[PDB]
Amino acid sequence: HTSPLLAPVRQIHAFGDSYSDNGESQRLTREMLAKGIAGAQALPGEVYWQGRWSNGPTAVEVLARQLGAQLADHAVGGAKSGADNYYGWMSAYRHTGLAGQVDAYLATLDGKPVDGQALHFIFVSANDFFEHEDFAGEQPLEQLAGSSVANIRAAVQRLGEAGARRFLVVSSTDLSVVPAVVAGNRVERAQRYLQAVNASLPIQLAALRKTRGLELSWFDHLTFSRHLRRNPARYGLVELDAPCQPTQPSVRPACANPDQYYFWNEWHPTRRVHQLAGEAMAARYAR
Repeated sequence: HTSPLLAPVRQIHAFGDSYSDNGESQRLTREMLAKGIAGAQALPGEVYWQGRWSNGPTAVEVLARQLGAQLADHAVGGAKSGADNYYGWMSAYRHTGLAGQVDAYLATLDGKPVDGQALHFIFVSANDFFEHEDFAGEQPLEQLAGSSVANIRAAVQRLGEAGARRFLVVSSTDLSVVPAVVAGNRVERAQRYLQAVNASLPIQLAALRKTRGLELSWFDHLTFSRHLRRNPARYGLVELDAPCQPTQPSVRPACANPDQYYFWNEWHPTRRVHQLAGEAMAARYAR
């Protein structure tokens, strides 16, 4: 039996990575390129929609539309759960991980209080795994998951400390079906990492939610994706594995039917999947 819906949302503050970014990686990398920052690249690149790492709006953008909320989207493509980004060259200019996004949000309030009615949306951790795998990180995966969880819990604690009361935290996505992970033969490692984060994080958030009198919703993206991918025709999906828009090793022409694809590129879902995700995330809240 379902419980009562949560109260309406009129403002979202979103923190996260490429699964939420609505233009910040693009703005920031243009700034970095203008400044001559070593190793900078234009992100996300040419084969993307309006600076999103997809062919359309991210899930949190759809969530805000569903709930009738304004969105302040602080997410940066590549963001890790801690201070920095998958893109290490960014750290000389700005700390764009979740912790850095929280710092910049709290430092730009301009003498106003945190809005205790705003929903603080957190969606991060994938880059902790991708960085570890791509650059031979030292930690065993279980320790890496522990650090991801700690970092996320610390972000909620810091936002709560400053006055935030309402949160929606998204689980790890199903990294084990990401095309880049399949191509890297890293399915089992992704499974182990995502299971560890998803078992521990909601336990930690429920303790903090009770301690600090927060409203904190947990969104299980893994259950969500598993349901989509077991019953794709129900949702009008045909292709679950191939990217619509290949980019590795090089850019190739896009599929003609992107709304029938799960993945846009080798990491990121299509606008169609983002739409279903945002609708699913809106399900706990009254309009």
